[PDB]
Amino acid sequence: MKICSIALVGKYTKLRDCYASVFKALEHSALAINHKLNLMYIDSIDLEKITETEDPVKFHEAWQKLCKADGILVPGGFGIRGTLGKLQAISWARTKKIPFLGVCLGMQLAVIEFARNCLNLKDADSTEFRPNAPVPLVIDMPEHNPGNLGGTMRLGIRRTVFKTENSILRKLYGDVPFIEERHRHRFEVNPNLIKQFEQNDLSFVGQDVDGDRMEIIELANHPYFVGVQFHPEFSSRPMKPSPPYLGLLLAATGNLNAYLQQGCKLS
Repeated sequence: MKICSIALVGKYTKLRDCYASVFKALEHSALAINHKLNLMYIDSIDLEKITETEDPVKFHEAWQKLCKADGILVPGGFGIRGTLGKLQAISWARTKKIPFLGVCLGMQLAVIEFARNCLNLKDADSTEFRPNAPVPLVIDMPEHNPGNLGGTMRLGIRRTVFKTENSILRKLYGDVPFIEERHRHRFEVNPNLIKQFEQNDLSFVGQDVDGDRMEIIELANHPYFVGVQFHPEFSSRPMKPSPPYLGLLLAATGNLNAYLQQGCKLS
């Protein structure tokens, strides 16, 4: 088979049990388009300047892996650790037009990266690990559901509704007006800052049922640059690969338009 190389920019330099569902979703997608998956694991701190100084061999190893990648994935995340590295990975994929998928934290970092470098909102940040942030672009937004005391994390299966008929993800999900996926997050794009994005290339193409939380992003003028707040891994299966992962492997291999034109068989 032809090989597809995908960089997973995360916490470790090898397969850990926290990425098992993620690996399985990529493999379903790979098999479904008759490619062998070569998943390169990159510890995101290695891509940072600090590592160039203290361990340049690791630094150049990380960047070589990132630069040979046909597709780049920033999955759901742990903490403040290696955030700058992930932003650099995202910057690379954006500017070099490499197929990109950001999941939960990876969507949020993608929003922040676009804000800093394409909207010139230089200090745009998440309040999660700096609550006194000047531009609070990503913020703590609990649900307040019936039968509970106080706010809670957005958890379990939820409906995401498409805001437009011109979304590549909508196509890949089989042209339905909404989807149901699993959530585990409390930080959201700040609604006070959404107006800033309207004349620019990053669009919010999916939202929760109430319309307060932006859940899917897509970058125009790029072959495939996608972020989702939910974890699409958890609904992937061999005969129905998770569309966002399928779209990444399709785009990484140069086969996306062909799949659209054959009628999205695997949706």
